[PDB]
Amino acid sequence: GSSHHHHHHSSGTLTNATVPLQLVNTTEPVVFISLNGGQMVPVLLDTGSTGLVMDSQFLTQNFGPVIGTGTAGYAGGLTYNYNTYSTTVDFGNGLLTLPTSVNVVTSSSPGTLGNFLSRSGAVGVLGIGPNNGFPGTSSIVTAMPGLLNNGVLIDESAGILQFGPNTLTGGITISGAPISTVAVQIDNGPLQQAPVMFDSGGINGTIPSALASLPSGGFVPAGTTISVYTSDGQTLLYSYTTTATNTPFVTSGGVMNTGHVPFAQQPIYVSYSPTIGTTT
Ligand SMILES: [Zn+2]
Repeated sequence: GSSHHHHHHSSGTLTNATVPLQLVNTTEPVVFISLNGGQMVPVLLDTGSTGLVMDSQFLTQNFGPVIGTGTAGYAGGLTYNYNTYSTTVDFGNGLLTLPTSVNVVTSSSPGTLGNFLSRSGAVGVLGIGPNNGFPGTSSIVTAMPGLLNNGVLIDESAGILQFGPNTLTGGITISGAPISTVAVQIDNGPLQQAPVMFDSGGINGTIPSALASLPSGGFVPAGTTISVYTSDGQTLLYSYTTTATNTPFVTSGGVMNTGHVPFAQQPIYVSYSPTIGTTT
């Protein structure tokens, strides 16, 4: 499923409601939440995963009894054990969820989840990816009241997250899963059908060797134009030109990861309607 292909490559009666979204170190979208009425804490907005996972420091917090236990991986870089709890999540202005499943890391390697998230300074991952047909695992947004649960508009350059039905027309909409089939074009080459993950935590992104016609293990050369269209090739989702400090890493296999680029460019709506698609 999506989580198997999710990698963060390091280069180094309300219908709607908005909250601040802080961009940290250009690429990291951070929002603040309170768990069970606790202190506001930063979490990383990650469209590439589904699930709220908190650093082990949260074991000191009162989330009630452990309701479940497990082991998982995050973003291809951290292996961890976790406890599951049922607790409320508040985004402020009493925008409060029903109690819902929240995981807390009990041990991890290499290092802690907070250390792994050091680029953002976040202490948890707010995985808001849609996850159709996997009823066990859902974005915490689905536990918001009334129409607030329909989806979230992420607008990094405006500094905002808006819960509820989309209030903008066209734009990019993520639905079904964080991976969808689109068409990808490098420079003025052919449009190629490809699975792509729109991953707001993916930094400067990755592109597979076969798709890019480049050897794996280094970055795409600066001055390379990348354009991503709907699968039919008729509508441009986004385009940019790589730079020496903003360029995807070339992987052997796997799927292309957009990283922050499309989010920095455009408001992107994540829909939780039953339905992986991306439309423009
Ligand atoms: Zn991610």
